[PDB]
Amino acid sequence: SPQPLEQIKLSESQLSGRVGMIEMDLASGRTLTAWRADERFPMMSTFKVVLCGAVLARVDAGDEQLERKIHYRQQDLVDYSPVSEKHLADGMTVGELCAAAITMSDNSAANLLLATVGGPAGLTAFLRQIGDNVTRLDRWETELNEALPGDARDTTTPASMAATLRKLLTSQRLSARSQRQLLQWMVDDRVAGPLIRSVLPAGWFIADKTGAGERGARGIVALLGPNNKAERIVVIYLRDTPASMAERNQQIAGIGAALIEHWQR
Ligand SMILES: OC[C@H]1O[C@H](O[C@H]2[C@H](O)[C@@H](O)[C@H](OCCCCCCC3CCCCC3)O[C@@H]2CO)[C@H](O)[C@@H](O)[C@@H]1O
Repeated sequence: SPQPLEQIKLSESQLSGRVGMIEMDLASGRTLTAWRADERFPMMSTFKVVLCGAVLARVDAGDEQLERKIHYRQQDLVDYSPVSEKHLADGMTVGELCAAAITMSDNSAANLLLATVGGPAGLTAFLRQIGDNVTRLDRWETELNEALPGDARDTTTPASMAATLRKLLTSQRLSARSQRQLLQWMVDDRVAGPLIRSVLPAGWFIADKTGAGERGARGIVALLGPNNKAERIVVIYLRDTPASMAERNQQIAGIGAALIEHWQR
């Protein structure tokens, strides 16, 4: 594979779309690679990580409990609820909803949680509270994935997302237990985690949340690193490309490959 920056460019050329990327040291926030880092990209399902960060903040504040059981109705369910559709009779705890939203990308679980934090406006306010003045959530699942051209709704920038993730996971804004919890949810992703591990060389750590949207929108926020350590935050977003899912997956994997082969920068 070629150098990270050149692979990224090659992906735009082959996809005919915009790629947004950031590679950042998790512990210090040192930025190694930045491409269209300040350009807007739809967050898609990657927003669920920030959503649960806000939930944990409420738990830390004593205004929420991961144990609190939420009961909902079939009428509250939206497209794709693999976990939540199974507990119409017994409900799910707030903690279970975050696990389902992050590890299975359950959409109803995400909406249920979104309500508890004040809807899209409330999560956006939370973002502003932690110093992210760029990221914004405006809609609920699954409308937030529309990815209309030039539409600023439900977007983030690679730079903003990486900084926010690092804040949630390491800045001690969240309690130690909460930071560890958010990390474990990403470690437990069942949607892309196993697949990624199946292609990662031995010794490489992976934690993540992926997303997909209209007009080729695709994305991943992840922790990656050799020697089995979450050394770096890697955020990659794609938009406005007519390419198949398979090819968009391949291009992202290719950027990952360039990182792996040229890790020491
Ligand atoms: O010298 C480095 C390595 O080169 C290969 O590893 C290959 C691997 O066989 C392939 O499957 C992967 O593509 C997959 C890359 C990861 C896909 C997900 C990437 C994500 C994860 C984090 C966010 C960014 C994107 O590339 C690497 C690097 O060439 C060898 O197989 C391995 O023995 C050797 O250690």
